[PDB]
Amino acid sequence: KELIEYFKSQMKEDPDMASAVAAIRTLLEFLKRDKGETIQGLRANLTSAIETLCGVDSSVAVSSGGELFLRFISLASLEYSDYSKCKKIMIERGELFLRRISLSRNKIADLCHTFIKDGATILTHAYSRVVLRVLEAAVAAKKRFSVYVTESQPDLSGKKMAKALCHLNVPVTVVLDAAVGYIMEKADLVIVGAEGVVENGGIINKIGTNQMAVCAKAQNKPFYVVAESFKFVRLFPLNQQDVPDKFKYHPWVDYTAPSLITLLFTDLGVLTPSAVSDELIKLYL
Amino acid sequence: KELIEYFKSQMKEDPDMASAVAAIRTLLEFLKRDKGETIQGLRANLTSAIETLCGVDSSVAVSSGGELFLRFISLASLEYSDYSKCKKIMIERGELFLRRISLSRNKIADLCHTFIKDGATILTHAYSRVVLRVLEAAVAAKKRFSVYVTESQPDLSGKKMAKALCHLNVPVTVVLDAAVGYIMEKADLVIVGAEGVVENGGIINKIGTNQMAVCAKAQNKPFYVVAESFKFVRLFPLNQQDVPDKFKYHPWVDYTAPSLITLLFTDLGVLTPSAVSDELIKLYL
Amino acid sequence: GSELSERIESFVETLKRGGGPRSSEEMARETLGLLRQIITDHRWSNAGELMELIRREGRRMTAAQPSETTVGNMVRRVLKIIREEYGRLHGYAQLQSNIIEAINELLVELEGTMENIAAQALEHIHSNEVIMTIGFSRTVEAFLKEAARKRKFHVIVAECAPFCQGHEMAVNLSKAGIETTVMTDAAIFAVMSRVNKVIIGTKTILANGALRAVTGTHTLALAAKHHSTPLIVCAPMFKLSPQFPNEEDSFHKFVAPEEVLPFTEGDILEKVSVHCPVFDYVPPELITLFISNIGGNAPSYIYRLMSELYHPDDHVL
Repeated sequence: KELIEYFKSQMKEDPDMASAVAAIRTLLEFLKRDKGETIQGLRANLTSAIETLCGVDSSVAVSSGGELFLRFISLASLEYSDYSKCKKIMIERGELFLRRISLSRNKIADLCHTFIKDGATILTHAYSRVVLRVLEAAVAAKKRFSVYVTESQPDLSGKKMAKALCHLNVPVTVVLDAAVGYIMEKADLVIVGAEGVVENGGIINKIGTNQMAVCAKAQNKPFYVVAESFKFVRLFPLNQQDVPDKFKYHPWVDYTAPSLITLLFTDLGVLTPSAVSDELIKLYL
Repeated sequence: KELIEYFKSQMKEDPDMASAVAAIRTLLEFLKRDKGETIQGLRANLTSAIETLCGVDSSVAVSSGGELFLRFISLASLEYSDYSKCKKIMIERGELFLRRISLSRNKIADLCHTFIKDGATILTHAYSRVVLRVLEAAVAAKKRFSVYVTESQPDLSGKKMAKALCHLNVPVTVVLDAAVGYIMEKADLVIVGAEGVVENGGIINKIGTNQMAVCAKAQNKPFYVVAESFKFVRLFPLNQQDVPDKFKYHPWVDYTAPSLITLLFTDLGVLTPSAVSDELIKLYL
Repeated sequence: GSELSERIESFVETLKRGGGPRSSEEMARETLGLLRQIITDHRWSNAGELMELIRREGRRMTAAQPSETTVGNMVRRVLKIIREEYGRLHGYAQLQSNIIEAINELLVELEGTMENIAAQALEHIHSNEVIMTIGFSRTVEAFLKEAARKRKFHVIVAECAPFCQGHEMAVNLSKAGIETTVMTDAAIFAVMSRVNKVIIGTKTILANGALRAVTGTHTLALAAKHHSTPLIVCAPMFKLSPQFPNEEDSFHKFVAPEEVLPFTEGDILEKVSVHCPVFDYVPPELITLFISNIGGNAPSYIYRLMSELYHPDDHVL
């Protein structure tokens, strides 16, 4: 399996690199290495590629990025009638789309860090590069604030987030993961990074998020959720079992109601949670 | 310091024994060993005893039991004018009060386990003998239910609770402490053991409780709190810092709003949370 | 020429000194007339040069008064109209008359806004109804004074403490006979137990569905959310702004504290700190429905009107 080897080579060469962009690069490399002049023959190969990428990596962003890439392949196949020019069209359009995606995080940082007040308190969850990029743009914009990061028990990455913030020389504190309701009254805003956004406006994240969301609901705190556009999922989980069980495995994913979410911070801008369904219905899976 | 030595000898000889009853036994032994014919001379000695018991043990139930014992000493001093008969009156009344207190847990079990349905799901917090006594009376009353116990990260005692329930041969599962909002929709009732009850109806417990309480509020689940009568505290914490800081030391105590609590299960019976203030105002500290 | 800069500076210090004119639809007509005078009195080869020009004078006009967003969003709407015409002509010399006729279409759209809200006003009022409003706005009083032509109901106009402008709304609605009740601003939750729905106006709709309005209406929105009564925001589409709430803390407009605490209070005015914010912030979760001239919209739909009327490249202006 050269696809999983190329995916692990793209994901392990950079620790600042997400899993979804590595999966999209692996899918583009597999489409460039396919050279099969068939629409359904390429669609079945892409579906087996996303099957391998979901059997290997249990992340939601990998399958999300593969579904967006499959919708992009379907749009490029429905646009051009002949396949010979359509192969080069898919290659150039996918390379330009990956170039647009690789600059997305900086766009989130300059368009997101404007909201954070000076002299305030930030409550944040486990390790991701997006909230570090937003916070380093905030401290590059000459802002001072106190940071409380969840320890995030199943893999101690919030302590790694705190180490990365102490190397940034900012006041950060590892707070107990059973104490997100203890420090909610002092946290005037709760900004969190997500790994997958479902259609109605809710999010798919790490297990300690949703309870914090209802701590943001009873205590009236603005629960800000930060995520890019390739994490948009065409699913509707109703209850906590209604997420797909292959992404769970002690649960690993909690569904957060869209009423508990104040704003989203995507590449389209600062959006209401109802905007994700707009993008997902003009995208049509 | 013979008082702390007697307290540790009473608390370490029985693992089924609480800290508050050991503190009341230590206070009764110190009152029997005082032999000082003075009202204020005994009150200052008792206050220094509770000062030592609060400097040694940072539990809220120890200081609560000492304040109830001090109010009992004040009532017995205000009742009898002469101190010579009042010393034996205090000794006999304290021995009879300790005999009444030592049978309290069984009373909680037979008067509390009636509420738990058959074929239901229990959500429970960290290790205490009271919820084990209630659950063993429930399985002695021929009831079957599935138990989800919080792992309770700062001292892994919920796993010890689960081991004590697997030795009882009941279906119990260690659930992630960041997943108390994940399994709230399947938990039709949430029964929890507390270590201290403040005056309005709220409780003082271990740090992972209060967030679960608001998970019981947004998801309409009946949040049952189980505690005896010697855990009644004459305090009013408004915010999470308004608890006394000597009982905190990563926080260890969360204050739970009385609106998030459905019922209490004390030695007076199944009570509304407004009953604790009634008992605390006819007790008068 | 020179007369253009005369009129521009007169508009700038008119916005700087006070409210000139009084209501907002005349101000939007003045802004569109000033913008058509700017595009008819200049010379350009590319549309981007006029775009940079309009961005500079929009920066100047919003630096005159940062609290009033109508001039800024009108400049941004004219910028998106120019961008749409350049995009539809790019895929050259006929651009200027196209922007002129587009500004004329926007003027015909803008003059018939309040009467379109009045035409769709009958779809929200039933017989023997208790209505509570705040402040003073000619859209809401026109709404109620023509909705009382076929229905009979009750309007409770609550005054606002900095400038009791609801007395004018009360004496304007009482001439139409809608059984107007006049109250203070402190009895809202005292009367929220009987108010069936809340029909208010606003000053500026934000990008996330939130709104700034006359002060004390966030309390009214909280009480109406507590009592679960629907909120009707009768607002036009020139009060729609892409400015986010948390942006350089320039939200509230503070005025002189004489109307709160007079100058004849004594020597105690030295050791006191009196603030008078005339505007207030309402989040979109405390709002049920917006009523614009094109119909009723959700607070979960303000982003679509934002992307349909404004461009994300012009948010900095």
